[PDB]
Amino acid sequence: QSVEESGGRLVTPGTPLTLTCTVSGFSLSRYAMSWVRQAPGKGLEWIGIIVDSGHTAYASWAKGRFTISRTSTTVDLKMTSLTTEDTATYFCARETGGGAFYVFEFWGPGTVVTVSS
Amino acid sequence: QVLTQTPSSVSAAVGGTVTINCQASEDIYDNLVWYQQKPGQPPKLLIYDASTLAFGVSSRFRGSGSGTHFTLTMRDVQCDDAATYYCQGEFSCSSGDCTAFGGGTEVVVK
Amino acid sequence: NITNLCPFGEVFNATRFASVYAWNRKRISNCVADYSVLYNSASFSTFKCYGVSPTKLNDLCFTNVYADSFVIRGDEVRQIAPGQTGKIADYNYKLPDDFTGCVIAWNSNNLDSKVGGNYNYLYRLFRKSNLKPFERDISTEIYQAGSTPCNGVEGFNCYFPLQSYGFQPTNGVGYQPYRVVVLSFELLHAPATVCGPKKS
Ligand SMILES: *[C@@H]1O[C@H](CO)[C@@H](O[C@@H]2O[C@H](CO)[C@@H](O)[C@H](O)[C@H]2NC(C)=O)[C@H](O)[C@H]1NC(C)=O
Ligand SMILES: *[C@@H]1O[C@H](CO)[C@@H](O)[C@H](O)[C@H]1NC(C)=O
Repeated sequence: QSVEESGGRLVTPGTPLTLTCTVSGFSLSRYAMSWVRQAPGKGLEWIGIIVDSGHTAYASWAKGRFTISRTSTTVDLKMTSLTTEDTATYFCARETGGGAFYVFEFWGPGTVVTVSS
Repeated sequence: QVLTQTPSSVSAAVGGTVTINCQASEDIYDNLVWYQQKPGQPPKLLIYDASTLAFGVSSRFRGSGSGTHFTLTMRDVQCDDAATYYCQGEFSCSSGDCTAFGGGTEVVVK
Repeated sequence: NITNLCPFGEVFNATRFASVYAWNRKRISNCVADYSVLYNSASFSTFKCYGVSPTKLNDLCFTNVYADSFVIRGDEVRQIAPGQTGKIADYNYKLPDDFTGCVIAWNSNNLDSKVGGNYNYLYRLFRKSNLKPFERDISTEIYQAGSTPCNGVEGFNCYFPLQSYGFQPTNGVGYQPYRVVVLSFELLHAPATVCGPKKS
């Protein structure tokens, strides 16, 4: 079970960017992937989660500008209208087993998305 | 909906013990987990259900508590335990926002 | 020629389960009970009994059988046991210390949970005193915590006793809805009628 993701880029505010997290070594339709982020030197933050069936949930502080889509092997996330405080590091986390959500036992190496001019 | 960790920073000698407290703004039964994040590395799952040790972790880390007050204490902290720890727990759904993370605490060993 | 096989299909899997605060009680009597199918069924998450072991349930023969059904949160199943203190145990469904019988529960996330949130399940948060075992409360009088005569006018410090479950598919196992059916057996000064199917 190895989880990796990529897509970190330098973009101006207000430009959409896509991060794709690729699974490896297991069946996606059985475990739920989630996205978390942390600012440089600050605490963790939660972004959203997508259950195995396909239903998705988000976070209130995000206000609903993110979108998590599922497919064969690409648990991607897309943002719209980025601000200058979104410079952070993002991870995609796997689960332990069936159900028992929000355990986050497998993590990707991490990617950094920076917003500047 | 709000998670609080105290104290923010704490230090102890190698042959010593320290306590970490993480309180929840709502009743969450025993659904709470801990993580350890070394600088620059992804967090590792230490304890889930607040009293069960994860696979491959040492037995010098123990957790307890139920309801709204939880406590994690490390016994005989080595120099390899210098990292930051976070607590996470479910929080119903519609009522709130599924899951939130705590502020985290920093541990340094002399 | 074994006859009058006792159905249990209208009780174990119906199309409408009652709320926990108004748990439905259906009497089972004049039945040729067969618990072998219940034991051998692999769809039940928890099936463990007090007083009578599940192995020999087909032998001891009882005068009457009472079955109660309700739907509760996934984690709160632990509170349905003799001598247990909790929230639903103290306010919704209280079991006696010497309870005889057992409970059968299984996950029901595929029917009782909706994307927009199933809001047809309730559970009481407030009442004056702990209720004695095997009691049902239905009245919706407002649990007052202020000084004034609340008169039921909803507002501040006149708290509503009943709140709803936000059953949604995105929550964890500990929050998924569960359908719980408890079988209670008793013996009293009457001929025994409800018991096993013998064999031949
Ligand atoms: C409702 O419950 C009854 C048991 O009380 C189920 O009957 C058995 O179901 C299992 C699994 O579906 C079968 O393997 C058995 O063969 C059934 N019994 C008989 C005598 O055939 C019934 O299936 C349940 N309803 C539904 C829709 O599954
Ligand atoms: C009992 O079952 C046998 C099985 O073949 C049948 O022949 C017989 O008619 C049945 N008896 C009654 C009374 O139904």
